[PDB]
Parts: sequence; C-alpha cells; structure tokens
Amino acid sequence: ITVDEKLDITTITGVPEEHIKTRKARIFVPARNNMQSGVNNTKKWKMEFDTRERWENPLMGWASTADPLSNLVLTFSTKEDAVAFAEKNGWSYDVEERKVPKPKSKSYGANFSWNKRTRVSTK
Amino acid sequence: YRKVRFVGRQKEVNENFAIDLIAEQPVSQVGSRVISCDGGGGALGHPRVYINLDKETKTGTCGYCGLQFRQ
Amino acid sequence: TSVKPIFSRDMNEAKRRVRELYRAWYREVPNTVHLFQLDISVKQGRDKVREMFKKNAHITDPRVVDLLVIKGKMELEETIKVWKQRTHVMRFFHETEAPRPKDFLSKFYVGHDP
Amino acid sequence: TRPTVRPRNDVAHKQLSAFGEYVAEILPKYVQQVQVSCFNELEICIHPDGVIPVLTFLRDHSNAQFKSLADLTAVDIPTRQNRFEIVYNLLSLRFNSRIRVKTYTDELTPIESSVPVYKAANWYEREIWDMFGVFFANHPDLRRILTDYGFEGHPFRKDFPLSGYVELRYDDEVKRVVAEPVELAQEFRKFDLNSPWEAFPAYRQPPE
Amino acid sequence: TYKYVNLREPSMDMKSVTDRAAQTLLWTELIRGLGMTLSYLFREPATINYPFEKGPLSPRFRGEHALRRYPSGEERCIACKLCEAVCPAQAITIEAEPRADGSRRTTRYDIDMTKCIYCGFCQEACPVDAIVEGPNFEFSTETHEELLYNKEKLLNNGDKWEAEIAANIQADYLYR
Amino acid sequence: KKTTGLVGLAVCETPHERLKILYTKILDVLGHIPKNAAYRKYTEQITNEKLSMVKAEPDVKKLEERLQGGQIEEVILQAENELSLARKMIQWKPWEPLVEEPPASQWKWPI
Amino acid sequence: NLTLNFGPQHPAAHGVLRLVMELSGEMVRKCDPHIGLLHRGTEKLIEYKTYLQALPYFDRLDYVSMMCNEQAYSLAVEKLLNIQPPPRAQWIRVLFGEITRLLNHIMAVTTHALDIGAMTPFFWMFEEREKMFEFYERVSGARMHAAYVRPGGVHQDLPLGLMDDIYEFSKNFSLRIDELEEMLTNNRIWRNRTVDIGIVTAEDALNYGFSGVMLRGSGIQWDLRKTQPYDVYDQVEFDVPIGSRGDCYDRYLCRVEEMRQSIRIISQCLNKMPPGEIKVDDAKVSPPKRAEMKTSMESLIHHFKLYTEGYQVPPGATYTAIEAPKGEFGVYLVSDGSSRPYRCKIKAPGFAHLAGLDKMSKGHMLADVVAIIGTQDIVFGEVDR
Amino acid sequence: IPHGKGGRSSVSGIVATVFGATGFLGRYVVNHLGRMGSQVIVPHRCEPYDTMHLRPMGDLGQIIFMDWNGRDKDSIRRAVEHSSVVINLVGREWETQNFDFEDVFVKIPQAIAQVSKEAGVEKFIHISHLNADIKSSSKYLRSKAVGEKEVRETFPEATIIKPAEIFGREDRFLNYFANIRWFGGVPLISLGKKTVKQPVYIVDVTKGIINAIKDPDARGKTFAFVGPSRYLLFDLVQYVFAVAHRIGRLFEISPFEPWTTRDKVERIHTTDKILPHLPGLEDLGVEATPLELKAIEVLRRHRTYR
Ligand SMILES: NC(=O)c1ccc[n+]([C@@H]2O[C@H](COP(=O)([O-])OP(=O)(O)OC[C@H]3O[C@@H](n4cnc5c(N)ncnc54)[C@H](OP(=O)(O)O)[C@@H]3O)[C@@H](O)[C@H]2O)c1
Ligand code: SF4
Ligand code: SF4
Ligand SMILES: [Zn+2]
Repeated sequence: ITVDEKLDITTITGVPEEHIKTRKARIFVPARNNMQSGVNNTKKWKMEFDTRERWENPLMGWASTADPLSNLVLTFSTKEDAVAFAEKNGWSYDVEERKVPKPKSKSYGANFSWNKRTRVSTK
Repeated sequence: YRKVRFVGRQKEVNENFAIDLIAEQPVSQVGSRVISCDGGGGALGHPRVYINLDKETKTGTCGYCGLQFRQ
Repeated sequence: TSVKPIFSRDMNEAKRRVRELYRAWYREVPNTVHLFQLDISVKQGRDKVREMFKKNAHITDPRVVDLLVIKGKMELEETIKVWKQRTHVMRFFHETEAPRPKDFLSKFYVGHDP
Repeated sequence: TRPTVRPRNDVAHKQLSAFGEYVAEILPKYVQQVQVSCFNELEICIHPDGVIPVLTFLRDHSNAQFKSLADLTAVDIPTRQNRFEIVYNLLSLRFNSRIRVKTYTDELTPIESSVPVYKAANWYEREIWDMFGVFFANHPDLRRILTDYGFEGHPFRKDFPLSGYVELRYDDEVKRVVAEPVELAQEFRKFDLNSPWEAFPAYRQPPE
Repeated sequence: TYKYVNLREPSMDMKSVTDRAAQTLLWTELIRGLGMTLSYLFREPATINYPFEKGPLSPRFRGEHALRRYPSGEERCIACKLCEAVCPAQAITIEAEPRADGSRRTTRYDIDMTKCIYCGFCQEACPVDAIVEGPNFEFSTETHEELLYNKEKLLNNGDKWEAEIAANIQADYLYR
Repeated sequence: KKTTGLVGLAVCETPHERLKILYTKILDVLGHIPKNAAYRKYTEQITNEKLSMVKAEPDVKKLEERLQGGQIEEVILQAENELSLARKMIQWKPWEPLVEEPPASQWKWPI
Repeated sequence: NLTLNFGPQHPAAHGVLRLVMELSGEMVRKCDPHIGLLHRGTEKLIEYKTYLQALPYFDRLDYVSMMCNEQAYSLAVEKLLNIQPPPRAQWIRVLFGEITRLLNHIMAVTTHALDIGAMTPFFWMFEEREKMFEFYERVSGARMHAAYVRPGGVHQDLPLGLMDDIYEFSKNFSLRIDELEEMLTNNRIWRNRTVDIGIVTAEDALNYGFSGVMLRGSGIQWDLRKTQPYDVYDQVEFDVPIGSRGDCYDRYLCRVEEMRQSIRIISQCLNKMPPGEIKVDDAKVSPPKRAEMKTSMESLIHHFKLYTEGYQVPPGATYTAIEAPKGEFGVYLVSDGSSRPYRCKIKAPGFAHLAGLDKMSKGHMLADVVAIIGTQDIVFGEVDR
Repeated sequence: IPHGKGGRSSVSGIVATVFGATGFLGRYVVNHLGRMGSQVIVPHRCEPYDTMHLRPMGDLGQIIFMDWNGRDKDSIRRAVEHSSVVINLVGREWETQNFDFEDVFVKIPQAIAQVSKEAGVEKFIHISHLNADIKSSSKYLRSKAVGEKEVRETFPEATIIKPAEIFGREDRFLNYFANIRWFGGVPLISLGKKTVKQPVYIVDVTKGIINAIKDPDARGKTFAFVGPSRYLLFDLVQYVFAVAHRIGRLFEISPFEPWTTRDKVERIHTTDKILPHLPGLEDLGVEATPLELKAIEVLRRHRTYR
C-alpha cells in the first residue's frame, strides 16, 4: 500500500519564473452589467490579476504590451474552493464578498390610497 | 516628429473624401408621410427603414441611406 | 496524506538522490564544454550546477523533491547524448539580456512599477 | 416531433442500459458510478486503484472483446479538489460498441500505467507527462514529446497563459539565437460573450 | 463485403511456364509495357505561359480586400463592427467617431494582411455589404512594414476598380 | 483450406477436442474460486452453454454457427486469454466491496 | 555503432521527421524517431474561440482532406444539438466526402513513388489532378482550404454546372488508373522493391491500435464505412478490398481497388439527388438568407446576435470518429454550455501508425526504412493531435 | 519619453543617426540600439545588398535606410533634421584611386559640423584614436590629429571618444596576424620592443556609447579607452601560432585591397600609451575584459578541436 500519512501545505513552484511574489490575485463576483437585467451571469466566482502598463506602439497606435499574463479568468464553483486554489499554487490574493439584494416587499394595490402617500398618477 | 519615415516615399494618400459629399445631392422630396429607403437598389445596399418627414422638411439621410431626403 | 509516493519514503532516500546525480553533472561539465564547441571557462559551469541545486533548498516535504528528481534526471538524457544543438545549453545563461535594476531609486526613474 | 430533428432509437439505448448494468455487479470493488448517455454512450467511473485489472478484465472475455484502444486523452478541471481527469476510450471489435473509462486522480499521486495491458499507450501515456506532469507508474521510457527542450510549464493546464514567456529572437551579438521575455505587437483583445437569461431548462442547477 | 486481391495460385504445368520463362530471360515484360507507356511523348504539353497566358477562376474567388461605396461617394461602411468580431485572426481594428454631419463613420481601419487568414467571413457578415474580397492576386511588396493596410489604401484600392467587383456580386448574390 | 483468413494464425491442428480440453481446463480452475461473486455465475453459464454445443458434432463449418466467434482456430483465442483471465481472479480480489468513495461532489459536470 | 540521423536532410519526400538510427553494422535493430517539428499550439488555441470561428483550424489539420475534415466536426457537433441535416445537404457531403479520397489515394502513391525515386508517375498524375481543383474553387471559396461544411449543413448551393462536369470528369478517369497498373503492378523491380517488407500481422497489429489500411488489407475484415453510418451512405453499393498477406505490397493493392470504388459511388450518387434546400430551417443555428436579412425584423436579431456570439450547445461529453482516407479520426469534444467550447482533444492517425514503426522496421536494411514510411501515408502537421 | 520594458518594441525616447555602419565597428554598435528600441536612422552610401544582414536587429519600423554621398550637403542634412543625438564613425584605411583621403578626416567631419549642428542636435560624438598625434608619423596616423583640433573649433562640446586598438571578430589588426600563411612569419620588425598597444574588447566599445548617449553632462569632457592588463608583450605574436597551431569588393576579385607595403606597417607599431588624466573608460563604466578568454573565439584554424 505504502500509505505513509503526512502533512504539509502544498505550495508548488518552479513552473513559473518569478511572478509568484510579484503579483496579487483578486477573487470577486461579476455583478449585473446594468444595461439590461439578466441575472444568469451571477453564481460563478472568477479571478483577474494585476493590470500593468499599456503604451502606444509607434507605427499604428496598437495596444501592444508587456505584462504577459493580463488575461486569465477561470470559472470557480464557490467560495470554499476559491481560497484553496490560490494557496495550492501559492501567491497573494484578496477576496470580495457576494452581494444578494433585498427580497423585497412589493405589492400592487397599495398604490391607490385613502389617506396614505403611496399613490401613483399619470399612468 | 513622425515626419522622417517617408523621406523619398512620397506619401500615397487618398484624393476624394466622403466627409462631405452628401451635400452635393439633389435632396429628394415627396409630399407624403412615410417612405421606404431601399436605396442603391433592391436586396443590396442599406436595409429598409421608414422615416417621418414632418419638421423642418427633412428626414436626416436615414443614417443608413446617406442621401439627403426631405420634402 | 492519503497518497502513495513515487520513489522515496521520508527525506533519506530523498537527500541521497540529490547528492547522487550531482557527481554525474560534475564529470559532465568538463566533458561537454569541449564537445559542444563553446568557449567559456569550465569553473563557471560548476558554479552554475551548484547554483541550481542550492536555490530550491526551502522544501520540507517529500515527493516534490522526488518530482524534481525525475526532472533532474531527464535533463541528462539530452545532455550525455547530442540533442541540444548548441543553443539549449547556452539558454541556461541569461547572457545578452539587459540587467534588471532591483533597486528602489533605480526602478523609480524607469517604469510604472514593473 | 418534426423533420430536422434527430430521430433517436431505443434498441441501442436498451442494451447499453442492459450490458453495463451487470458490469458493476461483478466488480463492486472499483466501480463507483455508471451512467448511460442519452445517445448510446457509457461511462464507468473508476477510482484508480483498479486502473489495471478492470482494463485487464475488458482486455479479454467471451462476452466482451474490447481490444481496440483508440483514445487516451487528458482533461483538466479546476475547482474539483482533485484537478485532472484521465479518460480512456476503447472499442469492441466484434460488437460495434463504444465505452469510455473516466478515472480521476490528482497531480502528485501517481497512476499505475497500462504498459503490459496495452502497447498502444507507448506514446499516448508520455504525452500527459509532458503536458501536465501526471507521472504514470513503471513506464519503461519516460521522455519529452511534442514540446521544446527548455520548457518548465506543462502548458495544457489553465494557469499557463496563452503566450509563454519565451518569445525568441536572433542577434548578431555573437552567433546565438537567444531567448528573451515575451513582447507582443497586439493585446489579443479578449471579448465578453456570455449572454444572460439561461437558455437551458433541463440542466438547471440545484438552486441552493 | 469482400474481395481477395493478389490471391491467385500459379499455373505449374508444361506450357504456361514458357510464358514465365520468356518473361525473365528475354524481357518481353518491361519494354512492351514500360517502354511504350513512356512514349506516349507525342501529346501536347499543357503549360500556361504565365506572363502572357492565364488560367481559369471562379466568380466566387477570394483575394485582395477592398471597400465599396454607393453611387456618388458615400462610404457604404457604417462601422457596425461585425466584421471585427468574426475575424479569426483579429486583423480588423476599428475606432469610430460621430462625424460632424451626425452619421457615424470610421477613423482607423486596419487589415493585417500578414495575419489575415482569409476566412472571408467579413464578406458574409456585413449587413450593408461593405467589405468585399476583391478578385485580384496582385501582391508581393518588399517590406513587412508595408502590407499593414490603412484606410487610405483600401478606399483607393476599392477605387482602382469597381466594374470588376460590381459584376461578380451581381452574378452571385442570388445563391447566397 | 490452407490459409485461415485472419493472417497471423495457422490451423493448428485439430478442432473439437483442442477446444474440449480448454473449456474443461477452465471449469476445473473455475471451482477453485470462493463462490460469492457472480463472476462464476455467468462465466460457468456461458462455458457450459458453449461446451454443450461444442461437444461433439460435425462439421467444423457447423461449429462456426451457434458459436459466435471468428474462424474455429480463432475461437481458441476467444477462450485462450480467458484461461489467463480467470486464474488472475484469485490474485486480486474484486469480490471485496467498494474502496475509496469519492469526496461527495465530484462527478457533477457543469462545474 | 554508428548513430546517423538521416532525417532533417531535405532529401525530397518531406524534409522533416528527424530520428536516430542505432544500426548494428548494416541492419538497424533500433529506431527511436523524434517528433514535434510542428506543435503549433493547436489544442490550447481553440479554448478562446467560438464554434463557427474555430472551424477552419480543423481544415488546416491535414494537407489534403478539405471535406473529410470538417466532416468529422459538424457531425461531431450536430449530435449535441439534436439536428438531422436536410436531405439535399447529405448528398453533397457524400459527394465531396467521396472526392477527397481521390486526392489522398493519388498523393499516397506518387509521393511514395518519389521517395523510391521514380520521376514520371509524379508528373503523369498531378497534371490530371488539376481538373479537380477547379471544382473546389467553383463551389466554395479558394484553392484548397475551404470553410465550407458548417454545423448547419452545407454553406450554399453549388451553382449551375458541376453535374455535366463531374460526369464528364469521372467518365475519363479509369483510363488514368489503368496507366499506373502498367507502370507498377506488372513490373518486377518495384515488386522486388516491395515484397515481404513490414510483415506485421499478429494481434499486436491490432493491439497497437491501428486504423484502416495497414489493417484489413492485412487480414481482419472491419471498417467504419458499412458498420457505422454517416448520412445517406449505406444506400449505395460498393465493396471493400482485402489483400492477401501482411506486408506493404498487400496494403498497396488496397489503394488501387479503393480508387476503383470511388468512381462507382460517384456514378451511383448522381442518379439519386433530389432538389431541395441547403440549410437547417429552424435558424437558431443556420443564418438566414441574404434576401431575408434586409427586409424583416426577425431576421436581423437572429442574424446580428448569431455572429457576436455563437450557438447554445447543451453540456455533456461526446465523441465520434469517421473514416479519414488514411484512418479513424477521433474527436472528444468537451462541451461546457456557452458559445465558447471547452477542451477539444483530437486523435489523428500516425500516433498508432508511426509508434509501431519500432516493431515494423527491425531485422531489415536502412534503405528499407524510407520505403516503409510512404506506405503508412504519414503527414506532419496531422501528427499534432 | 520612455515606456515600459525596453526588451523589444519599446520607444525609449532617443532618436540616433549612425553614419558609416557597414564596417566592423559601426554594425555591432547599432545591434544594441535596436534592442532597447528607438528610431535608428542609418543612411548607407552605395550598397543595397550590403545592409541585408543588418535588418534583423531593429524589430519593425525602427530602422530606415537613406542614400548620401558626403561631399554633397543636403543628403547629410535632409536625414538629420529630425533627430536628437548623432554620432559618427566614418573613415577607413588607404587612399582611394579616385578620392583625396586627406580632407575626408577634415572636411567630412566638418560637413556634419555644418547646419547639422545648427539644426538643434546635441551630444554629437566623433571618434578619435589613441595614437593620432600631431608628430611627423604617419601619413595616415597623423592627419587624423589634424581633424582632432581643426574640426574641434566647431562643436565646442562634443565628448569625442578616443579608443585604443580594438580586438573583436572581424577587425583588421588582429586578423592581420594569422592571415600571414607565408614562407616566413616575421614580427614587426623582428623586434620585441614596442609591442604591444592596448587591445580593448569590442563589447566595451559598444557599452561606452550607450552609457554616454544619455549620461548626462558628457559634452566636451572627452574620454579615452583603457585596454587590458596591462601594456602587452612580444608574446602575442607567439601566442597566435601557438593556439592556432601554426562585402562589396567585385564580382571576381578586387585588384587592390592589399597588405600595403607602405605606411600601413608603422601605424600600429607606434604604441603611445597616452595621458592617464582622461577619465575616460572606467568612469564611463563598466568595462573590464581580459584577453585570454576571448582569444579562443576569433582565431580559427585547421585543428579546431585540440
Ligand atoms: N577603433 C580602432 O581601433 C580603429 C582601427 C582602424 C580604423 N578605425 C577607424 O574608426 C572607424 C572604424 O571603422 P571599421 O572598423 O568599422 O571599418 P570600416 O570598413 O572602415 O567602417 C567605417 C565605414 O566608413 C565607410 N566609408 C569609408 N569611406 C567613406 C566615405 N568617403 N564616405 C562614406 N563612407 C565611407 C566605410 O565603407 P562604406 O562607404 O561602404 O560605408 C565603412 O563602412 C573608421 O573610421 C576607421 O577609419 C578605428
Ligand atoms: S464591413 Fe460591416 S462591420 Fe466591417 S466596417 Fe463595414 S459596416 Fe462595419
Ligand atoms: S478576410 Fe478572413 S481574416 Fe480577414 S477579416 Fe475577413 S474572415 Fe477575418
Ligand atoms: Zn435609403
């Protein structure tokens, strides 16, 4: 069998060059591009790294660049394995929080009052 | 600053411009309410769009059509 | 850890293996320097060998070092034969690359904090 | 329902519901999930303790020949707590039937390779080492295929970005073709394409 | 089904060996067969004298890019960006702006003729049918710095000819 | 015939009893296994199904029908490996129950 | 032992495939070739594209097949999307799907007969091959690499013509295949150049996972062309060749009879085509017509959105393979559920068909080894799977 | 103004102009200038093919080629009208069959001490030699110091660089040795008196320019190039045959590119370890190269292994 149960926090290295200690990741929730109202693009945690300089390429004006990562987003399942991926390869990060709104109390019929203020007109 | 890259290269540039060539068109007129614009010919050119011409006798070239349309 | 190892068990089949192939590199550095027809001094090669082993000495867990053993041994397969046509061996030395500043006042005049 | 809809059949959906059932019955040691695809495919989820004998059981029989090893692939899945996913695909010659073997693993935990069981896995098994680092056990010759000699990346996983770090160039400084950090002329503009509003009713998630 | 080719036992009798003995010894093979099938030289050489003669094509043949315009010049392009989002090599780059008349037009317009992989989807994505793969293979400049086409090549290149372009669309637009 | 169709084998040599040993060669080794797994319940089922139709009738060509292998010399190879199959069923133990259940959410596809 | 690397040499054939030879004086007994001259980053690259946009990178995977590739892709996608293609469209995928086999099986003999060193059967057949690229230009878009098969069936209808042309073409082709019969079959030296070379016939000729020819022509009768359907492909009549022993000369003689089957199928397919439509009608996958995307309101919103993003594919893994004219063609297309696919692993021939060069080579000469390679018909860039 | 990393495809602010740049010295200097990235404007004289091996150093749009004679004015003015700095390294050995060869070190540095200076350039740098003195030796060695003073009237602050003898790959002085496969190997001239000069290494030469090109404050303060340790010996000629174990010419051959039994033979055997009060190389650091390590590279003869 050769099970040999032991314990160590798995920090793997050698596969990138230097950008372990240089950068800091970010875990957050994408929340409702507000030109419309589709809520399908919630429920999945994503990541994005540091943004570095974008200069002008002096022949066209293209957005040529250094900063070799700059485009890496993965699709996470939840907050639980969100941390566990950033530590398993081991570079710094910072975590946001999921925002869910009010439930909330909305009821038609109270928009026509005898003495209240909740009263609509000009419909 | 950039003026050194074409020395002995003569700077092949466009001649005509469509910045203002709408303005030399004989701006059309109908005397109706709403008109089709399948300009350039049918099944080519810009798609069908309907314009209200009531207000400073014009349409506004339909965006798509480009030709000055009015009454 | 509910996982079986590769070769070693705990640190003592491990640390004798990293010493082991070090001699195989150590007789290789004078052997290849006249073979690949490149011209530096041979002691620079022996410094760069121990450069590579000493840097990764911050490991306190087995089967990662053993994973580097498989990486370290596979390097010798091209090395003893001729599978790196005069470029890959020169790729170890960051030679024509401009020097990184690595100093705070020096970084500040050039760059948007890279 | 209409034309221009694929006409499914039930005969192959019946026997593949029938055949794979008594497979878990006769080895309840390694099999952990069996499922039938809605278009006549079969998955046999196997914990990799039985990586050799279940293949060795499908290596030979009188009711299951299955001696045509077609496809060894490798699929990574982050956010699973065991990342990778080795997936086979084998073919019965006498019976015209497809079945796949889904075996998960992790990075450092090795896998007993199929070297005596099949000899078509000679170049396929090495590829997963070069691309992921999944060290298979007891292979006679582990080497480097389909990559360049100086990489340290195992690129087909997700943390390796689209370009590497190793944009190559020549100079006449002496003779050499030297490496350099990577520099592009253009960003590779990354779009944003996922429309909202959930076009699929059947695969609806548990709403938590 | 089956067929068993190259599966035929020999004759092995008195007379038919003399057909296999005269074959090897006096070479009735290899000359009646292979000295006659080469000559066969008297046929006409089917060669195109390329600087003078040219070969056939098709009306749907792809090639050089160009831009069209309406009757008297209008810039048929409307800068609706759809050719950009389907270019597999992202050879398109467009920055637009409201021109002072009011209708939107382009400011920069690029085709990376190096990167351009000629999927031609730009021709099948424009709603107002602006960009057209013009059928002229006239090319081969001398620098990498030249083949990046700006806008003022393309309107000029779309106006070195139009009757070449305008007849091929008009003979093919019924199919697509 | 002198060629067996499938190239790489040879008609070697006698049908109807080279098989009849090798079925009975398995059935004696079949009794050695402890009977709790249903491996015996189906393997002894099909061999007794086979050997009843095997033993012992003319011709070679009739034995091709009702015995769905290739040619009869290849039907040896259908059970040749099966003898090598069942003797290793004693070595490892599939009749033992399941081991290493996966950690409770892994075979869910949409991430 | 001498360790020569006769490969990178641009000695005709295909200046690539650099390998080693640990020859034992004159015999080889050890061959360990190297591959990876074109890795190109293919399977990583598709992970950022959409379904319609990624499609020509299947086309450039061979050198030769233009309609047999993308046949293994749309049929690998239409199963996921619950679509049968319309019936006029299926008669064209069999027509061009049985015309690319008249491009491999011409190139698979001449280029083999050039490494060997014969000059004249290289020029005697490509001059007849020119009569066939005029088809490709007339129907789709270009010389060779045509993004023509779509997931929504055929792109567009082939124009007026191409039915008194193909019948004109195919009625004068069997004389050209009767030329090479006089050139190579009855000849002795080329027969003496290849008999009993590469005798691989055992069950390790199938345990190595080979696909067709360097199969069934060596023995075991099996193919994907009448045990597994594609389209209207079983409703035509033909037979499949089998050679006698397990050498190269009895996998060569598959290809003469194989070209004598594609002429029958084309002369059988033309009699059976009905008039009809091109695309799938429900238009969540096919784009609407050009005369429609300029009039109505419903046409543009199911046009303008269908090019910003792609389709909507349901999740769940899938797999299929078809008959490439040199082998199987595995595609294990992992779907995720958006416009952009997940992993797309391909199996091409040559993984099996060239790893088994180790078994096939030894005990033989060095001049044998170049004659081995042009029999499996190995094309690089296609070993990038 | 600069931007980002200067690995490749950067801007780095500077816009230089290097004349000559077809010989051993002027090519290898520019091969650093297209690495950090800039608008390198190199005009060549009469050679479209002889700059083909130059182009893959600047990435894209960074280099540009123009034509000029030198005795004409505007061809040396039209190009230099948009730049920031400009260096010059033009010149060669023996007198041409058509030229004048005296004023080429006098009026030709003056031809770019013309409106060129007036146009608004700065940090104009010319080259000198360590041995160019006003003394009566030699016809080529002196008449170089005439340009060191008579043209120094113009450009009152330049930091004209003064190199010693150089050794690299394809120079003339070190390849004058071991190209002497002959019926006798004689030194110059059968005496070990003055040998040798200071062979500075070619990487130190191109490194001195790029530090000085935005140093700042290096105008007028002319600089000298230190050689190796320390003077050198007669052993060098014996060092050749020990370890060696004993471009637009014409279509067939050039009639006269000789060994020149004239004042060529004395222009090197006149060492003149000059004044150490020039700053001139270590202060424009950092340049420190021996001889014994770079000698394997340039020498190439029939053994090649042992
Ligand atoms: N640092 C040292 O040790 C050393 C030693 C010897 C000489 N030098 C002098 O320092 C510089 C080093 O040159 P180098 O070693 O690279 O060899 P080089 O071949 O002389 O390079 C200098 C360039 O000046 C060009 N040239 C000569 N006459 C010209 C003229 N009338 N007009 C325009 N260009 C002319 C030459 O050919 P093109 O006309 O084709 O451009 C050449 O490209 C030269 O000025 C040289 O006289 C220095
Ligand atoms: S072709 Fe279409 S998408 Fe491209 S610039 Fe013209 S209008 Fe815009
Ligand atoms: S021509 Fe081809 S590469 Fe260029 S934009 Fe159109 S589809 Fe893209
Ligand atoms: Zn209009």
